[PDB]
Amino acid sequence: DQRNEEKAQREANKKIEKQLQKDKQVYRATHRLLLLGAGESGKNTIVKQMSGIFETKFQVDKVNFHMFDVGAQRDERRKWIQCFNDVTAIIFVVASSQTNRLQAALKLFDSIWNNKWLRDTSVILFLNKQDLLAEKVLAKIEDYFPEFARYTTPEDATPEPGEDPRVTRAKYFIRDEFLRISTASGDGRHYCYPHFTCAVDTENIRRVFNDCRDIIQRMHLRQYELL
Amino acid sequence: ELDQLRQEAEQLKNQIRDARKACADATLSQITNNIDPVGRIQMRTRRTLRGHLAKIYAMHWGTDSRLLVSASQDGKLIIWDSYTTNKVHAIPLRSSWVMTCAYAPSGNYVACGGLDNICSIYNLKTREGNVRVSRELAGHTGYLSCCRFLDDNQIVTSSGDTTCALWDIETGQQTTTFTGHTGDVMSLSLAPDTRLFVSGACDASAKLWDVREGMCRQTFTGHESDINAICFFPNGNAFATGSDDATCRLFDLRADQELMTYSHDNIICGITSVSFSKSGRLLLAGYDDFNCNVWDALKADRAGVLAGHDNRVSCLGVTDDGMAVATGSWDSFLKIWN
Amino acid sequence: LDHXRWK
Amino acid sequence: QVQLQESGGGLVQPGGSLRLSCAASGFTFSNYKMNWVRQAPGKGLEWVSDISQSGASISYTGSVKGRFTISRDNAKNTLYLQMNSLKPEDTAVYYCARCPAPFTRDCFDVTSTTYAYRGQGTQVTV
Amino acid sequence: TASIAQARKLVEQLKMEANIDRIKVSKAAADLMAYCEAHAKEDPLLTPVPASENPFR
Amino acid sequence: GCYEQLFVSPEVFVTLGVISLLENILVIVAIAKNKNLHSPMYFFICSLAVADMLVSVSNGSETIVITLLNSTSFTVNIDNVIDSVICSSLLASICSLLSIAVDRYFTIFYALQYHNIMTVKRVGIIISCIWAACTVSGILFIIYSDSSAVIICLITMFFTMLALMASLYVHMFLMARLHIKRIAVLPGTQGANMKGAITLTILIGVFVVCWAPFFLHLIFYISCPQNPYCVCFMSHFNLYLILIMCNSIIDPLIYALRSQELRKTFKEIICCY
Ligand SMILES: [Ca+2]
Repeated sequence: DQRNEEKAQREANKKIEKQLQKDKQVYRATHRLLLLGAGESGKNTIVKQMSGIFETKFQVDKVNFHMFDVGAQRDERRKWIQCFNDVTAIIFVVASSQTNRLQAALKLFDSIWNNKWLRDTSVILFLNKQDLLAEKVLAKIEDYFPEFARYTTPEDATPEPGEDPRVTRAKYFIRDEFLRISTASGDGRHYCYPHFTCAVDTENIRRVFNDCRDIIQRMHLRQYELL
Repeated sequence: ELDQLRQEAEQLKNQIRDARKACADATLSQITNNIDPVGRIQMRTRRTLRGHLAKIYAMHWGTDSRLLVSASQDGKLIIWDSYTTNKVHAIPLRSSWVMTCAYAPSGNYVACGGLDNICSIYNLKTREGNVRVSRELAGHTGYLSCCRFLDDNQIVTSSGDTTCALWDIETGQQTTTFTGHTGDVMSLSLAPDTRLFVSGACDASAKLWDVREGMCRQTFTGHESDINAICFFPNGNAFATGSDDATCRLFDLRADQELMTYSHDNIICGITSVSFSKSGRLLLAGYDDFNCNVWDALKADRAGVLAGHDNRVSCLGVTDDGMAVATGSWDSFLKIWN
Repeated sequence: LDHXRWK
Repeated sequence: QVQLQESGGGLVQPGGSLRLSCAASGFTFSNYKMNWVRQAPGKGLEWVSDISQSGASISYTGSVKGRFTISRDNAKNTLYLQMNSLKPEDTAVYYCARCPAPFTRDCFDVTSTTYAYRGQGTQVTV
Repeated sequence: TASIAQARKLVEQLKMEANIDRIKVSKAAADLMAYCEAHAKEDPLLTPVPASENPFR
Repeated sequence: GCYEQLFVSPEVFVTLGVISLLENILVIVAIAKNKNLHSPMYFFICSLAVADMLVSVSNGSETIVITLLNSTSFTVNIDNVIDSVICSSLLASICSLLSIAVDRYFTIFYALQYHNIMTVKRVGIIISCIWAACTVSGILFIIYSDSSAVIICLITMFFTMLALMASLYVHMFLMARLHIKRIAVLPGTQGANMKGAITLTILIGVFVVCWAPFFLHLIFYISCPQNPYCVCFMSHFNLYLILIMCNSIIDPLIYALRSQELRKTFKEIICCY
């Protein structure tokens, strides 16, 4: 007579497993992104132009993206950072330019990049407030980053028309400061995709999309021994 | 005044250190050397539970030693029947970033939460047969790291804002706040008589709290880094902690001193979870090497290992009766040993 | 018979 | 219980120098990265120097390159800081901090909120 | 010197912890050992419990 | 000695058959027993392993049957059946390699949509349709084996699928090279260019070397049957079958054994058995 209870449990699994399979399809097709940034970062504009945690969903060319913004959490990142260790990418937004906010951002980038749990997570890096850097420089870097005094514009630099060569050098200097960290520690498992964006720019929505694509493509190319 | 208050604090700390040294006539290792070892322990996996997609952060055994609740990063809780491996429930969550869960001692409610700073309490036994959220507890400003059930109307939580709290579930209000930690609180453990509880934190310390008074009764130190797991001894007069320094330590609540250190030259990974067997003789801990070591709690010798995971072990627990040990890891599988 | 066909 | 106690502070005239120290207890010193951080009288904590467990790799903030040096002695559990050619801009409370975990290279130790492995600091007035 | 407010609470907590009638370590250790020995035969993870009793197989 | 047909020791056929049998069995067991290895790519690898097992078993069986009959109505039905099994299995092997190449092309060129395209339902449908079409074509190609239409259709299918496989892998290589060019241009910086070239060399060279001589044989079997040189070339039919079975033995090492999970599963299975 106990078989009636056993049969009932089998029925429950059938209902549950089918639903789990449906959910699995939704889970694997959704791209999760973690959004981090500097205290002065224009994160609110990063979200607008696209409790303890906030969620934003996007559909870009029929592709579903899920971006999580860290809410009112404590400034100690070393424990919840481990949880975001399987996102498609980490988006790190740093404002260029009162403490040496850039050094703090470099120190955070460094720690995030060399974290044992984040070794396979790529980072999309946005450098914001380009007009504040441009005005500050043309109106100082050597007092914070002495090696800038010997920095020259990369031969493959492609600045926009109208930019002051001193500003283009400052932008590439900062970019290279982040890239040296990424290159020195990376072992081909993850990459940094730095970008020079404006405080207000809707094109940022496609920059993330295209970067996510390249991240996945190189992942598979690594798997197939082609890259 | 600040320098004099600091000096007074240092004087009290020195008095406490001398008060503890005065009782240190012998270590535990000088008493249990005359006790035969447990020998080699060879546990084997009996059942594997599949269904989660994302890394599993929490698992908790119910009081009947037959049901399990587990939570993954997908935004799902699964209730399992450890005997028949069949699922009972699959509860969707409001958000996927769940870090802790707990099974009520009555089997009526399931609690969970995480980065949303909200502890959600689900009623598993409803007239419609559908699982519904009965309460959402909010007040905590940091992430929710651990939840424990005292009774159907009382829950103990801890969060990343360095404060623990006792909540009245039916009214939804916070009734007691436990302060004094400076780092995140990582794990809670309740006394067998649920009058006292201990809280470990990212301060390399743990505190013995009086549930009824709201007072912190004892502070224990000894670890070199952040404490990740804590677990009360079956008797109730000692607790074991694990930290990021790859050491596990046993503390005695009656002598306010560290009693035993569990370590090995080849272990340089932290201890994700700590649990005791029914008799208290075996101490089990999960590591970052995708395994679990079983230690002789009275000797600090290794008794055996539990290997069968390919990613970080995230949780470990033992049934109330003692028939089985279950673990979970970032591989999205749960395993039961025997 | 044979090996395969079209041999 | 772990402690960090800074020493070697004081007041000096512009162009002078100090040698700061830091005594550590309660942990294996040789397994942790050590840092110097400063608290400006009107500004939030700023990272100054980062020395690896072995002392093989030393990083400095750009504003102190060629003026400040750091070292550690693992047989004494002592961290030092040589502060040369000091200017009024270097007035701050200095703290010696420890990375939260052994055998790693990722650190989050300049948090505004009370950090568990930070000393009391020494005032360096110039 | 506003931070004295937090330091004072620490001092009060330390006083409360100073006034504890601490037990001798050797007695508590003997009690934990005796507890472990009294229930050793009852612990399924130490005792080689027969397969016919073990409900997991 | 071109006029005489090259005779290959049966032992060689039975040895290659047994060894490749054990290897493809280990592949299918490792996939069935490791829940993590349930993505579409591993279902396609499983299908390939099955087709290779069928090629090796069918040729070993035909070899043993011929040897036993020679040492000692039924012959026609036996020969008629074994050949339909062999033809169907060879078509399944070629189709399985094409499905793997297509699968990979999809992932590299549809990284964000891939999971909305290669759903398990569709993978099962594709594999079942491929196997049904290969079985039916093998049966029709053996029942009407005495017709130029069958040989023509076999060489057409081979060379169409060879061109498709080579095109897909060349395109993926070019994309990888573009990524290499962008990765290398950084301020902080064999090689990827060599690893990629070697991967293409092995993947295409093994396929062409182990298959193409058989279809060249069929090409001569229509074009120049009586020519003095083509007869000499056709005398090696019994070697072209060995090259094909050698693809059944080799292919698991360039697909199934490149994944770390399948390697781990193999080593655990091997130590257990
Ligand atoms: Ca034949």
